[PDB]
Amino acid sequence: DGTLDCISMALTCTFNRWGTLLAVGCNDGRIVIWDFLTRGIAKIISAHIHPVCSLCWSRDGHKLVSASTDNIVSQWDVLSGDCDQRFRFPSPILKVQYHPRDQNKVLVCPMKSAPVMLTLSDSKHVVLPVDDDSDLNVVASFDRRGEYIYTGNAKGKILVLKTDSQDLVASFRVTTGTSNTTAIKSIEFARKGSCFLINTADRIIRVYDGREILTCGRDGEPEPMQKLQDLVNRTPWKKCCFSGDGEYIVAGSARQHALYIWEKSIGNLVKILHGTRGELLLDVAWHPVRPIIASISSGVVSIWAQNQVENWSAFKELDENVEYEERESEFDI
Amino acid sequence: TRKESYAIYVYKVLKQVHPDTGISSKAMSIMNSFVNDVFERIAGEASRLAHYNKRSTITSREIQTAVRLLLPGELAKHAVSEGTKAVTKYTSA
Amino acid sequence: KVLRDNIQGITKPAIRRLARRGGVKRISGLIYEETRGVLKVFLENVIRDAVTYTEHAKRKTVTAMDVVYALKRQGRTLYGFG
Amino acid sequence: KPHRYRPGTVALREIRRYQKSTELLIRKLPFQRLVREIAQDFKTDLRFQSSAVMALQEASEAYLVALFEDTNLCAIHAKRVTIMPKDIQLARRIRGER
DNA sequence: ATCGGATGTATATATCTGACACGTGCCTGGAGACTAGGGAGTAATCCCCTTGGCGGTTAAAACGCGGGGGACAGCGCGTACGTGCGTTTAAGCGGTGCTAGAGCTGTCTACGACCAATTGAGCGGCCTCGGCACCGGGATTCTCGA
DNA sequence: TCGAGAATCCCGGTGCCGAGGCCGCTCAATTGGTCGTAGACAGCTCTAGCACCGCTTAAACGCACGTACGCGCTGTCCCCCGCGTTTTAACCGCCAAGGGGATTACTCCCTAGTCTCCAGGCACGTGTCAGATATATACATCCGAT
Repeated sequence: DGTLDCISMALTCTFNRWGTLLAVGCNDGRIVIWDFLTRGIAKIISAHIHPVCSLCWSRDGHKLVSASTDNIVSQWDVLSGDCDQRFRFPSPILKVQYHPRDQNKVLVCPMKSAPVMLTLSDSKHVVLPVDDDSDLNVVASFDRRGEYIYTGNAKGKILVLKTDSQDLVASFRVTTGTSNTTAIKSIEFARKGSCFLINTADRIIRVYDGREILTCGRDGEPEPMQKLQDLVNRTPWKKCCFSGDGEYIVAGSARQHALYIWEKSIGNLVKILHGTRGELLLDVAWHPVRPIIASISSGVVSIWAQNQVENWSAFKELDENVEYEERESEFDI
Repeated sequence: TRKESYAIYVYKVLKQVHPDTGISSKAMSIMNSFVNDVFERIAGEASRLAHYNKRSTITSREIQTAVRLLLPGELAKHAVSEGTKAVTKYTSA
Repeated sequence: KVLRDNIQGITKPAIRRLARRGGVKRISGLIYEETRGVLKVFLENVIRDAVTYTEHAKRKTVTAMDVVYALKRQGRTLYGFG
Repeated sequence: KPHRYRPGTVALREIRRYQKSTELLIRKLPFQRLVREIAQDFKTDLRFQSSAVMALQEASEAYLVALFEDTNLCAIHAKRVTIMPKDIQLARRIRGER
C-alpha cells in the first residue's frame, strides 16, 4: 500500500510525538529519520556499527534513544545527530523506553537481567524488582503518563510498580486458561486513555484497563477487557500496537506476513492486510494521529493508509435511490 | 468392608476347564461384572413374566422359560438341560 | 480455575489414530472438529447423568459406578469397574 | 535418492498395528481437562476417580472407533476412500443420534 | 416459457350410524384411624483419593510439504422400472355354527417365610515369584523402482 | 519384474508386580421347625376363535413400453498421505493438604400392617351426533404443443 525505496535494512521504526517523522534503524547501525509529508529522509545518523533494535522519540521530539546490538545505548539530538550520552551493559538490551513525562529518565529492558531505569542528567540507575527472581526475561513499560511500570515475566507474572518508588502497587499472573503460565512477549499501552494490551506466548493478545488492575490490587484475578487471536490459523504475533485513538488494535503475523486489525470495545476484527508472501515481517507501528500503519519486513518499509469516501466522490452524492417526497402544492402554481 | 464376588468360583471352574491357565484380575472383574449383568437380566425378566402371570413365586419353570427367552439356540438348549440336570440332582436328596 | 477449549486439545493425530484403529484409510479435514463436536455431545450426556447419580449420591467427587449406571441406562454398558 | 512410500501404505500399516494394539490412543491429561471443563458446565468444583475418567476415555474412544468404523463402511457404500462429514452425520442418523 | 386439456384432488351436501358420551346400582379400594420398628437421618471420626503443583522427556502434536490418487463432474447408453391398461383373483362381509380353551370360582396343601441356632465357606490381608512386559538384536518379509 | 530398503517377527535375557496361594476371622449360609398362604388343581362356564361357506369386488399379475436413472469411463483438482522438522505438554514421578467418603452410633418419623366403612370407579345400559361415506363440483397441477 506504498513503500519507500530510499531506506534500506529497515529493522525498527518509531513515530515522533505527532506522527510527522519516522526514525528507522538499519543493519549498518544507522538511523534514517524519514519524513511523511515531504515523503523523504530528513536525517541520517551514524549511530552504531551494530544494527539498532530499539528506538524511541522524546516528548519534545528533540531526543532519540537508540540501542545497538552491541549492548550500546545512546541518546541523540534529532537536529544534530550527536551521541548525547552512551552506556553499555551486560545481558544485551532488549528494549529502551523514554519516560513519557520525564525525558531525563529512560527504562531499559535487557536480555537476561532485570529492567533498569536510568536518568540522563545523572548517570544513575535503579534496578526494578523481579517477583520470581528467576525469570531472566521480563518485558517492562511505562504507562501512558509514566506513573507506573508494568513488568511481565516469561512465567506470566505481571507486576505493576510505581515509577518513583518501584513499590509493588499491583500484581497478578496471567493464565493459559487451564492452569499454566505463558511467556509475556510484550506490554503495550494506549497513548490515549488507560487501555493496554499484552502479547503473550499463547498467541493470544489480552487487553486490560490499568485502573482495573490498580483496583484489583496485588495477587488478584483481573479479567481482560478483551481476548484477541487468530482462531483460524493460531498465528503468533511478532509485534502489535494500538491505534492512535486507542480503539483499533493491530497484530503482525510474521508467520504469514499479514496484519490483523480488531476493535477495542467490541473486539471484532476490522480487517486484514496481506504483504508479500516472501517477506518476513519484523516491525509494526501505527501513525499516532492518522489511519497510517508502518511495517518493516525483510528490511523494507511499507505504508498502509485509509482514506474516506471522497478524493473523487465529492451534485450531492448519494448511495441508494431516493423516492421523491411529493408535496401538497407539488402540482399547484 | 466385606465385599462379595465370585472370582474364586471363576478360578474353580477355570481349573475345571483349563487347569494350566492364569487370568488378569482385570479380566476376573470383567467376568464378574458379566455374571452380575446376566443375573440381573434373568431375574428382571423372570419377575416381569411372573407379573404377567400375576405370580408371586419365581420357580425353575420361570427360570427355564426366561433363559429360553434370553439365550439363543443351542446356548439356551444346553443351559436348560444343565439347569434341569442340576435341579434334578439337588432334588434327588 | 475456569476451564475452556480443551475440545481442541484433542489432536488431529489422535483422531486419525482412532480412525486407523477403526480401519480407515483416507480422511478429510472437515471431520475432526465435527468429530470433536459429536464427542462433546456424546459425553455431554453421560457426565451430567453421571453427576446426576452423584447428585443423588450427595457427594462432591464423581465415581466410576456413576458412568457405569449411565452407560447402562444409556444402553452402552461397560465391564471392569465393579 | 530419497524414498517415500506410496500414500496410505504407511497409514495402512498404522491401521494394522492399531488393530494389533489395544491401549488408548488419546493423551490422558488433555482428555481429563476436557472432562472437567464439561463438568463445570453442570456443576463446578467436582472431583473424579482416575478409574472413573479412565472409564470415560475408554468408553468414549470405543464409541468413537465404532463411529469411524461404520462411517468407513458407509464411505465404502459411498465408493470413496476419503471420508465426508455427511457420512458421519447420516451414520448418527441411522444410529438414531439425530 | 404458456396455454389447453386431463386428471386428480379439496368441498358441500345428506344421512347413518355406531361408537360414544352419559347416567346407575353396586362393589372395595381408598380413605381414616391406630401401632410398631427401624430405615433413615445426624454426627463425630478416620482415610485417604483427589486435587493441586513441579520438573524433565519425548513421543507426540503442529506444521509444512509435495503429489499421486480419487472425488467429482461430466457424458454415453441401456436396461430396468414406472404406468396405464389390460387381464384374473383371492380379499373382505357376513353370517353360520362348535367348542377348546380361556377364563372364572372353590378347595386344600405343600411351600417358602421366617426365625433361631450354628459355622465354615469365603473374604480381606500378606507374602511371592514367573508369566509377562520391555529391550536389544538378529533375521524375514512387503514395496517400490528395474 | 529382482534387489534395497524398511517395518516387522522372533529369540534370549531382566526384572516385577499382579496372580495366586494361604491365614485369620466372621456372617452369612445351613438346619430345623411352624405357619399362613400361592397356587395346583378340579371343575364349571361361554366366547372368541376357528373353520364353512357364498357373494362382490377391489385388488393383484402381467404386458408393453417409454425412459431415465444406474452405471460405467475420463480427465481434473485438489488434497490428504507420508515424511521431515520443530515445539510441548502428557506423562511420570513425587510430594502434600483436606475434604469428602465412608463408618458407626444413636434416635425417632415415618411407613407397614390392621381394621372400618363407604364412595368413587366400574360394568352396564342408552340415547345420539362426529364423522364415515358417497356424490357432484370446483380448484390445482402435470404434460405436451407452441
